[PDB]
Amino acid sequence: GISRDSMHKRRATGGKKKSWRKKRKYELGRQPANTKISSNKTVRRIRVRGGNVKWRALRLDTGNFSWGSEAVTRKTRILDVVYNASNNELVRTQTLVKSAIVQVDAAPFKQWYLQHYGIDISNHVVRKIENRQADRKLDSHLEEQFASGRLLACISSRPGQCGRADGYILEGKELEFYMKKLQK
Amino acid sequence: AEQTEKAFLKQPGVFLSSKKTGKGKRPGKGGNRYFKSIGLGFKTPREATEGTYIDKKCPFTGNVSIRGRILAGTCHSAKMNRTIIVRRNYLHYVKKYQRYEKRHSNIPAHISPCFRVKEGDHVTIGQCRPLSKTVRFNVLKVIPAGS
Amino acid sequence: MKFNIANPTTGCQKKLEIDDDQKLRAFFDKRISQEVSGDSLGEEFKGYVFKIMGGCDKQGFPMKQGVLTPGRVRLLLYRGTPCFRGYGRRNGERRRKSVRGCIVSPDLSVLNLVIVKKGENDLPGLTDTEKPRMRGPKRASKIRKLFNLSKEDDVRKYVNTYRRNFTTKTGKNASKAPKIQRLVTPLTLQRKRARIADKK
Amino acid sequence: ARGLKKHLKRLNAPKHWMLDKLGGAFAPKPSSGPHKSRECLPLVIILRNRLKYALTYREVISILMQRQVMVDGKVRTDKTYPAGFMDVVTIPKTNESFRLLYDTKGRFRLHSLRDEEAKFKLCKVRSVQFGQKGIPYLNTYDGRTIRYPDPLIKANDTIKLDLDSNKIVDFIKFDVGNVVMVTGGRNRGRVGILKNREKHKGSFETVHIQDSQGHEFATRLGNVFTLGKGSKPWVSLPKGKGIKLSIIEEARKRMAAQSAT
RNA sequence: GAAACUGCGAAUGGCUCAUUAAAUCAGUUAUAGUUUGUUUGAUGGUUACUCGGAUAACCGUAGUAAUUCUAGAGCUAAUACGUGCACCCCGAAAGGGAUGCAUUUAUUAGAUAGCGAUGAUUCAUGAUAACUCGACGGAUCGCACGGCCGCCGGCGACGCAUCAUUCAAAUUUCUGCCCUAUCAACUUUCGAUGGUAGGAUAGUGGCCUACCAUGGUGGUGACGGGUGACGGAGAAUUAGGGUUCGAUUCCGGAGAGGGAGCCUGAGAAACGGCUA
Ligand SMILES: [K+]
Ligand SMILES: [K+]
Ligand SMILES: [K+]
Ligand SMILES: [K+]
Ligand SMILES: [K+]
Ligand SMILES: [K+]
Ligand SMILES: [K+]
Ligand SMILES: [Mg+2]
Ligand SMILES: [Mg+2]
Ligand SMILES: [Mg+2]
Ligand SMILES: [Mg+2]
Ligand SMILES: [Mg+2]
Ligand SMILES: [Mg+2]
Ligand SMILES: [Mg+2]
Ligand SMILES: [Mg+2]
Ligand SMILES: [Mg+2]
Ligand SMILES: [Mg+2]
Ligand SMILES: [Mg+2]
Ligand SMILES: [Mg+2]
Ligand SMILES: [Mg+2]
Ligand SMILES: [Mg+2]
Ligand SMILES: [Mg+2]
Ligand SMILES: [Mg+2]
Ligand SMILES: [Mg+2]
Ligand SMILES: [Mg+2]
Ligand SMILES: [Mg+2]
Ligand SMILES: [Mg+2]
Repeated sequence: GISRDSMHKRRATGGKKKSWRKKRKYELGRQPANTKISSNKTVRRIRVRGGNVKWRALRLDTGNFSWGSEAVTRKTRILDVVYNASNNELVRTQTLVKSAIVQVDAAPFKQWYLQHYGIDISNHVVRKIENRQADRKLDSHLEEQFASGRLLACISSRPGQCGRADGYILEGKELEFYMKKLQK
Repeated sequence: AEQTEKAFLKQPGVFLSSKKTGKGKRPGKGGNRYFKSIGLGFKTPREATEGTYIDKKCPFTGNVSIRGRILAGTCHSAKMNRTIIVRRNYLHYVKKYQRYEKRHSNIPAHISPCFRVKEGDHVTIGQCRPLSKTVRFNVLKVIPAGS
Repeated sequence: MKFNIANPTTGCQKKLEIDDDQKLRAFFDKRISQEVSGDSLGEEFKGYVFKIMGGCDKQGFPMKQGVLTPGRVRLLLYRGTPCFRGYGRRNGERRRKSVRGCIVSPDLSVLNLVIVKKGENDLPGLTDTEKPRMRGPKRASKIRKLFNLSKEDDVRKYVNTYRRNFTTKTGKNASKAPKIQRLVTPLTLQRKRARIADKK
Repeated sequence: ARGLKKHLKRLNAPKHWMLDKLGGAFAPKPSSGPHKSRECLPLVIILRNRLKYALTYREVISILMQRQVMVDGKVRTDKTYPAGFMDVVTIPKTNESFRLLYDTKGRFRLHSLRDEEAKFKLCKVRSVQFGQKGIPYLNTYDGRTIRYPDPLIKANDTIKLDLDSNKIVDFIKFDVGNVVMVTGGRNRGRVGILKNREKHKGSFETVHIQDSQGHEFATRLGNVFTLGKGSKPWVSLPKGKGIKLSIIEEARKRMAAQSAT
């Protein structure tokens, strides 16, 4: 099957390598997951070397995404793949791979923001909410996309390896970089 | 800027969007640029501690450790991107004739942007994990030719 | 074509050989697990309904459920599944074997039938005498269920009901009863206490 | 090979076992255990080749299956159990108790012990690190793991382990001036005072040891085992006391023995 | 105590030298680049007096010229199979949420010269926010009977998970190989050399994909060709230097008529396993 050996490669000088042994099981590869965004979740269990387990996600719809500046992580629905640095064909096929830029539902984070800062984007409770409002700062670029209900996010997990699609909300100069790539 | 690829390049684990400031924190914390000492008596160049380049294969700011053999040689080719060919000259002993013959070996090595190198310069390379099909070494020091 | 007729409720079975093609037209084109009326199969089978369980072709190859053809095919089978016993073979070993399809056809040499509903006249040797079960329940929960016992009622006093007595050719008397499994005894409770004691 | 080798050819067995080359095609393959297969002495060798209690491979099994042999205070029934340096072997029926120590020629010697001294052993500390829940632990070179060790214990130190309480009674820091034994290499079995430690960044650390008679020899840190603080070891040594004699000196003793004996 | 289920083993050993010329292999390295049944050591939170449905042996109807080829019916077990008792946030400080271990991501601490290690790691490890439709956290067995007034309790066996250890592998650093130039250029569209981002893998890596750059090797002999070429430990002969040999019992590799593919498993691209 798929093999990760170097025997089929050319030498650094350019000469060929004559085969001196058959393929080994301990140097195999496997078919890519090609995880897609779909509400029909499907993750198949793969037995790997040592009797260990890998989770190969064929279809996913939700992910665990973290708002780094706010230090809050929420499970949210994945809406769309918008950018992929490796292959633009993975964008129109809606493939979920590590480091792909996706849009996630902003609703779970809005609820936390309202519950935490008391703002939309009980005597002892109002005492602390206003206290936390003193040091409240929200990026203009990050707030502008709360109106549409979608947040740009980057997948930080490997769905074909762990079976999950987790990530973090884009912000700072990383958000500026990617939103300029989408400005066409 | 250093952002020239299709993806956004950054150091892993360095959070750049923190409300607090990084003033008074160690490298790689508070959004501060991350760098480290490789040991073995080698100095961290000022160009790596105060630079803005992103190189995950850099020995001082990347994610590669130096362990194994430390070798020296002369820069033979500096035409690849962040990779050079190091020529190592040595003598092979011919037993029957009790004499020597000159031999050489070309060792590919990764060079981080913090180093400036030209053909003929003397370089020291430290072994690291495989970085490509042929590269197993990282440049640790460059001495300009004629110095 | 021969017929292996079995009566699950009675435990009896018998082989019936039929050669009249007009009588076999009721079975042809039928599939496995489908029911067939025995009216046309004969007079003594009036009111009987038979379920087709499987059969073997003239080369001895078995029929396999799901193979929607009347002919023979070659399938890569797993051990222990129907049509591949795989005795004395490696775990995970697969074999390619020939299996007849699940559709009944004149190419069959025998059919296995199960009486799902008896008719008017009881067939001789199929519905006349009931063969008792060789063994009684062995698990404690199944013994209580069989005799409708309660939590407090002892279970080991009822296994003597179906105790088997007999005489040996070289001896005179011998009785055998099963060992009750999953029976809560003083030792089982002692083990549970010790396991909890270790945790503390 | 497609997996693990289960056989040991007799000529490939460690030389310090002193197995005759024509005794058979195979040697006992040491089982997995606290010591490495090349630095151990399987119980079958001890019971049959060293102590002569068993005459054959079969008889060793009979002795062990009666539960008559203990290693580090626990009964062992595995014929190829890898008993190694500092291990305490006890045979209650014969009232015997030995400690596995190297003689000055590099071979394991069954050093008879007193009943009082057979209640502990020395272990070399491999490393100290935090485990799960931030609980510190140390592991030794005999496969043992001790949780909540004294914070002063560091790598390469020696700990005195009580075989009854299974706790660290005392430890010796690795430092110049202590008496050590060499447990590997050319100088295996030699005892001396650690005189110097030469560190080489990225490379092996060399230690210079001086014998009681002034003979100085070097070796790697991994082959050193501290036996006591100062100059007195905490364990009883064999007759040679780790003093390696020249072949000329050894021949001199042999010649004198024949004159007297 | 036959049989049978379950468990484990059959990946060692034995045989052979066909292919293979910086390849194998040798000495010397590295894994801070990984997996590892077992052994050994340590470590696993503050209907339950015990659940459910199957199946073998057995039993009896059989088919086929035929095979540890095969179908149907009646029974009954488990350490088989499937189940199941088992500090932080919100807040009218009540109440509630989360709260074992593992999994995945993100934020944070890991100082200095309470606070561990290295030549060297945002390392060991901690805390926090969530996440997963988690083969995990004992429905098991032997022996011995005792102590309290139903309660409590001994010594073992087997099994699950984590770390360390052991047994090992995989990949890997440096140097080293016979004859041939009547072999001087070779490699790169379809990976050649390197870069970035992914995919795959136990894991590193053009190992593979997308995009980008134009590199990489060579009279210090690349590339190609020959070998009646497995490599080494070694063998013969040797004043010294040397010449020749090394299929074969030790070590390493490779193969099982030729290729390819794969299941089971801790471990095999297995052949006294399977598929073509
Ligand atoms: K191998
Ligand atoms: K096996
Ligand atoms: K080697
Ligand atoms: K060689
Ligand atoms: K890899
Ligand atoms: K690459
Ligand atoms: K196994
Ligand atoms: Mg039972
Ligand atoms: Mg073999
Ligand atoms: Mg080291
Ligand atoms: Mg069996
Ligand atoms: Mg050639
Ligand atoms: Mg080489
Ligand atoms: Mg960490
Ligand atoms: Mg990569
Ligand atoms: Mg490409
Ligand atoms: Mg040869
Ligand atoms: Mg040949
Ligand atoms: Mg040979
Ligand atoms: Mg030959
Ligand atoms: Mg032969
Ligand atoms: Mg061999
Ligand atoms: Mg093979
Ligand atoms: Mg042949
Ligand atoms: Mg094969
Ligand atoms: Mg054969
Ligand atoms: Mg074989």
